[PDB]
Amino acid sequence: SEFFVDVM
Amino acid sequence: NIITVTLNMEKYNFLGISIVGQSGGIYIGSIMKGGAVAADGRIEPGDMLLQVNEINFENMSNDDAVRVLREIVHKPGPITLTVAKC
Amino acid sequence: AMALNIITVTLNMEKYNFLGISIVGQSNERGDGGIYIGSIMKGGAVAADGRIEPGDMLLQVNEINFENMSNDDAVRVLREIVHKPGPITLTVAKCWDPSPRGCFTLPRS
Repeated sequence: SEFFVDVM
Repeated sequence: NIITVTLNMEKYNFLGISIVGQSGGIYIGSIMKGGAVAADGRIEPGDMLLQVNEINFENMSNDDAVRVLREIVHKPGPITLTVAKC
Repeated sequence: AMALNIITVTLNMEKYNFLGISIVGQSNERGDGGIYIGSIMKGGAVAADGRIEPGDMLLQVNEINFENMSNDDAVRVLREIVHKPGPITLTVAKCWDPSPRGCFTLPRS
């Protein structure tokens, strides 16, 4: 599982 | 449940979501107060994002999916998200 | 323990307003592991610099230690940091081995 840091 | 959520993005310039990649697809991590997604209310953490504006994520890496999502949010106009309720 | 390489990268968040990375957590039963770079996306601050690579271990962000930090906290802290305007400094290690125990330990096999 990878957690994208930037909020969309 | 596959749901279609149309955000007119008149009052919000961002979705207010984070994304989680699984090795397969991209999923809602969390929903932020002040974004378009929270204003709609239907999408929940752990839902799977299938398409945005007729663009299917099944054909791309998770990170390419996030790039395309970011690009579509950046473009002025309404957003349609297709999500699978998990 | 020895380091393959340690680099410190200051990101201009004024020229690129988003980081453009994912993070991955590793941990074993024994408390070994950390926070690692997952994907680096073109168009973001990290890709432009070009030096950070997938699998690097995140040691510090601004003045915050990331070497003994839960995944939940790592994600929350990086967002708090990106959220507010201003430069971001990432210190990372290039890892010998991508296993929980392997960043600072030469492979023996």
